Amino acid sequence: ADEGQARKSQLQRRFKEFLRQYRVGTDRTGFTFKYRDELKRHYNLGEYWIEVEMEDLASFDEDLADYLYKQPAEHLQLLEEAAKEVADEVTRPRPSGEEVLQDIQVMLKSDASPSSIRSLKSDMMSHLVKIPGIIIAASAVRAKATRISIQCRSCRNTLTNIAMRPGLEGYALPRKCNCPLDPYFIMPDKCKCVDFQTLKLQELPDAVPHGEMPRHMQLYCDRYLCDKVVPGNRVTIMGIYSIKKFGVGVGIRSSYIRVLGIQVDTVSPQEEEEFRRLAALPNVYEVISKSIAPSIFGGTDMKKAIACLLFGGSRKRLPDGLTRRGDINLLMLGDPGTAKSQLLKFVEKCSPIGVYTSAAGLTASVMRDPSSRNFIMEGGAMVLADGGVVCIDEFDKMREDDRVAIHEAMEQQTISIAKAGITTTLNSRCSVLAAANFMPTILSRFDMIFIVKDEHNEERDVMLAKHVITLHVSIDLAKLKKFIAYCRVKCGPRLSAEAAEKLKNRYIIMRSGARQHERDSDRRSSIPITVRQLEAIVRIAEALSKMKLQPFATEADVEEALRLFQVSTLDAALSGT
Amino acid sequence: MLPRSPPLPRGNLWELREAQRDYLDFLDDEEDQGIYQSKVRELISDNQYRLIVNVNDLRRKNEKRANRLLNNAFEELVAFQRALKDFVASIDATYAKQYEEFYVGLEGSFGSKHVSPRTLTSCFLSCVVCVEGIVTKCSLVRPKVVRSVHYCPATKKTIERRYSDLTTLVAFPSSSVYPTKDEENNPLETEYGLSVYKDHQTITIQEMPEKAPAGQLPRSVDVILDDDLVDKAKPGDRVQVVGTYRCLPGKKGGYTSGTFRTVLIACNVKQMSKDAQPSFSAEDIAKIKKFSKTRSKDIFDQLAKSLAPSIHGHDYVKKAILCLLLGGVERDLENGSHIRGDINILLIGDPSVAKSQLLRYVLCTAPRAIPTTGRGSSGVGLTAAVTTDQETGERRLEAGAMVLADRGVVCIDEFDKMSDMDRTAIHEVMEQGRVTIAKAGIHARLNARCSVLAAANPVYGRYDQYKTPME
Amino acid sequence: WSLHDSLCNTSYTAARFKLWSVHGQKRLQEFLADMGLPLKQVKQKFQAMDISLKENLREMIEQSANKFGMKDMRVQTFSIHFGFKHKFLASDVVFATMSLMESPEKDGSGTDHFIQALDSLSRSNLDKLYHGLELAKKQLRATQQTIASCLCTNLVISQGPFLYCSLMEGTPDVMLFSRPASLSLLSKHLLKSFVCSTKNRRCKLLPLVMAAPLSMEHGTVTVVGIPPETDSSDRKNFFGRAFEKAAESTSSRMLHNHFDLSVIELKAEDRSKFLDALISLLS
Amino acid sequence: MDAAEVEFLAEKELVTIIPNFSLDKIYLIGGDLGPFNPGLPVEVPLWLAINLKQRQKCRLLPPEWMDVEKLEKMRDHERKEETFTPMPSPYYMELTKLLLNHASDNIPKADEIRTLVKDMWDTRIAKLRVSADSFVRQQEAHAKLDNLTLMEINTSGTFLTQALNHMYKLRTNLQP
Amino acid sequence: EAYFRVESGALGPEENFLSLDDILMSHEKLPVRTETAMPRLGAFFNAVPQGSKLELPLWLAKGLFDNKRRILSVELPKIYQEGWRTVFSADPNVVDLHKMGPHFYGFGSQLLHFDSPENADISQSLLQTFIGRFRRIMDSSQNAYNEDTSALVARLDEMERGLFQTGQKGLNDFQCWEKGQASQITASNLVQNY
Ligand SMILES: [Zn+2]
Repeated sequence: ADEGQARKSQLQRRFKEFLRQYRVGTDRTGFTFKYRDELKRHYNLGEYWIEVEMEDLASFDEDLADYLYKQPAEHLQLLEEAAKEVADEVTRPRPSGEEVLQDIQVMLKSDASPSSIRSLKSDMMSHLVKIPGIIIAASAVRAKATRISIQCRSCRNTLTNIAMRPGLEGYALPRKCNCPLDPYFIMPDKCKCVDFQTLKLQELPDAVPHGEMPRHMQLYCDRYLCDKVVPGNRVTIMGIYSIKKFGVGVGIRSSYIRVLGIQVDTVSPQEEEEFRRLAALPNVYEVISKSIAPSIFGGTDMKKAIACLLFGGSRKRLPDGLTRRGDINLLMLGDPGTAKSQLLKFVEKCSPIGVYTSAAGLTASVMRDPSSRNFIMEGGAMVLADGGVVCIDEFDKMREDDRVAIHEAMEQQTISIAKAGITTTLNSRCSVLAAANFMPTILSRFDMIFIVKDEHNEERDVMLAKHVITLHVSIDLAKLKKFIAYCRVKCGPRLSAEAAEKLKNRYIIMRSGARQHERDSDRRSSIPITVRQLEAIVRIAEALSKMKLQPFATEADVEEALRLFQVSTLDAALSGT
Repeated sequence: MLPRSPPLPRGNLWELREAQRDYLDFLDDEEDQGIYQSKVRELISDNQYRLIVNVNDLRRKNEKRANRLLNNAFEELVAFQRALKDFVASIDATYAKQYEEFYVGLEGSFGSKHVSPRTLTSCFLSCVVCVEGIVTKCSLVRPKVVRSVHYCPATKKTIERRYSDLTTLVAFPSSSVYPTKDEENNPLETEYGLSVYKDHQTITIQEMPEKAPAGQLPRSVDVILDDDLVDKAKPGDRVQVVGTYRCLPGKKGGYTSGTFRTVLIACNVKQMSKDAQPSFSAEDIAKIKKFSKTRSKDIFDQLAKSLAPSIHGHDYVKKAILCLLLGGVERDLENGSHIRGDINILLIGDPSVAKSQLLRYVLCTAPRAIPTTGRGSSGVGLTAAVTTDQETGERRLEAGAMVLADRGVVCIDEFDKMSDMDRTAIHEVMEQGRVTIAKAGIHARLNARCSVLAAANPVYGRYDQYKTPME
Repeated sequence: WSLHDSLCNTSYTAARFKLWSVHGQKRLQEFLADMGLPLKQVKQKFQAMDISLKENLREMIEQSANKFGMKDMRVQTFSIHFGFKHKFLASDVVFATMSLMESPEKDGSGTDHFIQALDSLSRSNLDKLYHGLELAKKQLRATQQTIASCLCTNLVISQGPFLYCSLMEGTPDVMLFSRPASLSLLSKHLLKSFVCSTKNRRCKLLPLVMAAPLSMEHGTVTVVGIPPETDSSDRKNFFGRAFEKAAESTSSRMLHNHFDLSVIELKAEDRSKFLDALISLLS
Repeated sequence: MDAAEVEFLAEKELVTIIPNFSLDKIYLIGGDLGPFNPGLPVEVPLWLAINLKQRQKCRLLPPEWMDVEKLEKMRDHERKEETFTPMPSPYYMELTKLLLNHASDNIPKADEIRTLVKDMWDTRIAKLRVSADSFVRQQEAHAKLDNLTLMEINTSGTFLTQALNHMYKLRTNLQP
Repeated sequence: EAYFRVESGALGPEENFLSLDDILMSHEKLPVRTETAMPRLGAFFNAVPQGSKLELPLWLAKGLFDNKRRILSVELPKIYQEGWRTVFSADPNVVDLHKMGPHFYGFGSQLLHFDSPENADISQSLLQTFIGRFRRIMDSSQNAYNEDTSALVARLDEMERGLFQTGQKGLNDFQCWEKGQASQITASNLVQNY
């Protein structure tokens, strides 16, 4: 008991001489005080956390880095109370507005081989562990009283400054006031609080013994570790495997991992120039459309068009707030021959945001929750894709209701369900790349139709013999994505006066014959031109002239886009008749 | 865009003794320009509890207090509301006793406090904040005692009792024992007429959709309205609450978990969106009475030409849509009959003729317009559907679309992709003007006097100009 | 490394324990169990192992290696400390330098790696040393996966007065040993594993000769020659004369390019024409 | 300026070495030196002591103010006082870097001298950003810096003066 | 290191002639109301009425201005109006002076050559905003090392980025002297091509 504090006052002094003395670098070059400088540079910025490394602590004093592996609970306290006595003799005198010394959350990382969740045997209870995984959930941050103060009820006696223990363990209020039995309540005005989250860590997929569903563990983040990771991340946790103390079997407890170290597994001025010169080089168009479909070959138009959807037009707000689209839609009609699934996978992989779908659905649903017994709202994919791109196959398989809703979503660009207890709106901002295998109106919700075709001549068969081994055997995306990420966000293209009179005279003469086309034959179905398709043409020309960072588009691409469209509309002309 | 003030700053033109004696000096306000002595009187002539203050003024008057008030909101707002009753007794002591206690809202521009429910961390505990966002539920208004008045039929005395809970600015948990025998000799009997209760609600603000990082389920926060701030927010709004932030502890069985629940004790509310236009200038009414007199021949045509300039052609349709936006006159005879006074328009035609455009414009022009489609709308979800509650479990009648839009406009696009069993649910609400529902445990008649603007694609995909208008 | 991945890779306990045959892999298990080293601490990096085990590790290992027939387990070396965490044994600097200079992936002329290895000997460059220790690891884990090939397949031919072997390109990690300098060590460890493996009494005292392909375009291989192995071998090789006289007899195309004589580049077609005359010459 | 020229100005301080080679007086354009008697002290400018140490031709000596006791009193005097207190030499940072890097084995207790020097530095830098914030906060027009060495000045000078010029401009833009 | 661009005089009496910062600064638009007709040039906005609200660059409205307001009068944008002049007093550390820009102190000091009434209240906003945002540029620029500073610099303007790039160039130069690294002789401008 009396030797307890006498040991501590000798550990809190050897943990302080570590931060105050540990250096790096050799004698030839020159040295660097590693942790004083980070304490100062993190305090003056207003961060209050250092990241101690366990190899250093081991190499300085070998005993401490062992205690820290065996009794991490009652020694992290001494470490974090020496970090506060060193951050005092380094930054003082604090200037004017701060003179109270804050508290330093000492995190800690390491370079040691990770265990796994399946290797957490109960002999590892309250020992630093180090496990990898994947975040699967994330609670909302909450408060957690640290330094609490109570008060009696009848005689109004106070007993303040009481300190909670960290982790998930409560506190046992007295019952002996020194007044009725339990006269003590909490004074909400005087209780310091800190944030805390609660994640959920699933084990990596390539370490399940493959007969079942992966197991998971529960974490407990703290002041500065909160809101640091997002469901879907890979991490590497260093925590204190411990047990809940809120006091199937008789003596069973719950268990969590109190996290005290976290990691994550994975623009420049000079990088800007490899975008600049590439946008400026004369044949900037085809260089991309060549390296966006290596496996599948043939008919680069179906790859020419896809180049634009990755960039897109620009979002305009007229004075009326009547905004305009900023995305495009594509249909690849034709037999399912698996030649298109490859392309879907590619465009999804090489996209800033993208989802390939065949669960809850695409658009929002209203489902009767078991718990609430009432209806709740399920925003599907097209609400999660913000500016991204959504790929779809088998356009006749999707649920009737779902297909209706996707029709309306591509129409208005938002989903608004007014049902049992749900009246909300979700902005759908994504790009539809559909593959077909159909009303003249859901078909007209798009603007570009590509159907598949072939021949059988023996020179054509030589082309086929070529294409045989191009698959038998089986500009980079890793920079293509980081190029688009800067191209989309720096160009403001509009049309020049000449493109206007080009398009007017193209579109008027496209209309002018549809009359004599439909007035005689009228084969119960056809497809004429509409102003929506014209606006599609304009937003295609924008995406073309954005490849070049060219703030003003001209006749350089309008005619070739119009011919691309002469392909894309004649396709549906042949299909619909 | 960052809302760093409740008044949109772009186009606004078109011991505890020091605090109490500084607030009073601030509320004098006479000698500089008399800004608040023009407001205390103003509310006394309207019988209000609370007055809204601009902290922007507190800054210019006294910076030290303006900073000490945004960081210790409780001890400062218990001294503000005292030196406000003090200053109202210094005008009319007769009024200063009609009300138990006064209140004081806030408004202005707080520096870093303008936070969202996503940024509201635990460094804002006991600090005035200004949360923005959508209301996504409400609670049932319930009284809550703040004082009792008892009586002794034997001794003919009268004892009182003052109550307080954890939802005050002083926070002492009193017991609601309602004493019946203070001294064992005499019996008591409560007097409800002379006691004092107040209202109490609990709403849930939730982060704006277009401000979420879209990866998660946007965060929320719990507000505790009170004392005639109560019904100031319905589900689906965009509010800017300005209230203290607070943590309220608990204990179930003498052993407390450290985890607390944090709420926002609101003391002002603001609807961000302006959804009304009754604010006209005398110069404006002058212009109006000019224009209405200039030419009586051509004012209708001149009105309709300027209706939707973004559309070419369709002069007739614009004329009729204007007629819609005005409306007729609802005559109700003496015996109790009723004749509708609305116009319902239907537009059919080939694709891409700006139909959806006309609809989306009529939406924004008229106030209280509701949009709806032809597949995202069932026959019952348009008018009224029966459901239950989660707290009480007893049925009620949730209002459909065409009952929210009362005295308004309902815009139905693709009115033809609506099944036959769904149109029929309208024939009562489009002419008779009110919906009648007789379901299992529900028998109601809701008022739905509205007007329908509908757009439908013709059969055969395109209008065959040879068949007939009926086919 | 960890204490486990360094027993499986030192080509002195990977020979005795015969850590290439499942029958004797349990010998390692028993050796670990005889010391009280948990199988979960032995698999973790050595700097993170518990402090209560490592007290007398360097003695409880020398002892429990007498009980297995490994009595030369402690050697005499030196070690250096710079600062707080910098502690090298004089045979870690060597394995790191020796593998910065002979990295497989080539990035220029022959004198581009030499410079990067000369750089990592001064204390102002501890970021290359600390990097040349991840190549030296990758190499040592890709050597016991080749000596495991030529001993679970018996590619050591007893061609008469000397053993003989050869390599195949299809086997993974065989382009790493393409250099004519990083091939001598592979052969000298192969001999040490072999002599311990074989049951004969003749093969245990015959020098080895090895060939592996150098250049596919010129169609040539590289050939070395190492003395007869033993515990007290004088280390006086004798192949610089044999190969010379053999290429002289057959009159084939050879290149004695290096400074040591026992390494030669030979046409892929003159292999047998050379080898038979050499067999007769050594006799 | 820049640290690599403060380091040039700091190599004029005198230190005391013990040569191990014979040489007669040298007449430098900046004085005289010698004679160098093997095994006898002599006082030279730093840029020569360092250059002779690297060529294994001398053996440095710790300056007198570089004692592990007087420094442990300077480190306390600095934290007590509320102004810039006087320092052993106007260039102590560069001395205790160059010396302790190049002659750390001829100086006993180098890795405590080093930590005390760094402790002093980390305080004299904290007093500056308080003396350079009251300046702006109160819009002064003058500030007496007491015992600042050239290095502390040069680590945060080209920002402070450049952010005070932009303030003089904003404060005198209404006169005409 | 030897390319010394001409600096900006946009804070003093009058902008420099050759400074490429002031040239792009003054190009920003400004609202005016015309006092006469504008004959032979009504093509842009032939004649223009008197009493018309137009948007003109700042450089144009330099000579087209007189004391008597002969040709046109000027009214300040809302960023300098009374509205925002209280926002910038609540807490100036919160405003995005890059969207409200990107020349705040540069523009605001040229709107004092229009002898409006409220000048004695603009030259007090600027002074009290720059003083307010100082302890967050003195400390987030001398204490951000080997970090991605592209988020500490996203809400600043050209008069403040020039200082955030002088804090860093003095931090990254002492930290390069401490580590015996500023002794090696290196290529100065050729590594810019590389
Ligand atoms: Zn008591």
